[PDB]
Amino acid sequence: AKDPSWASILQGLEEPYHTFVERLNVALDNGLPEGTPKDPILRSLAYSNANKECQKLLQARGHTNSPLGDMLRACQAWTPKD
Amino acid sequence: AKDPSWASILQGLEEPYHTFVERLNVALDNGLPEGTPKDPILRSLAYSNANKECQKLLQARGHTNSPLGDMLRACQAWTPKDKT
Repeated sequence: AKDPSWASILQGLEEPYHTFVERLNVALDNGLPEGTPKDPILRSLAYSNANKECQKLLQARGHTNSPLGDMLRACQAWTPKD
Repeated sequence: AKDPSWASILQGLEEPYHTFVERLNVALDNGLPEGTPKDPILRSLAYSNANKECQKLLQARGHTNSPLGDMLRACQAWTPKDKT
């Protein structure tokens, strides 16, 4: 039983963080079973499967009423090398 | 949009990593809807909800066909500052 496709979505080393989060959001929207809450799974995977540089930025992210927004904001100044 | 309880399971600053992962495993067994694959979500939370010291150890973990085992092994020698 291979893992679902949404479990192997990894941020590219040159991929903008917001693009990765958008891809992951759609994969979970489409692939998580009915009645499974997407939001907390998205937030966890958007950290654990982010690239190494963005994981460091995410560890120091904010603590607001918009927890997904806090993750995007923490990486908003990050620039891929290429 | 109150998150489920399994999503607020956080490794204490003084909590052994294996005990934290077990608490995640139980919370998902009882909280995650029956039929949603637990293992990828357990592995994800075992990083995202881990304490900073164990997150650093996890950064150097291996890359095998046993990804949860890689996480457990990476933190298997970490001991909290207060053992009580």
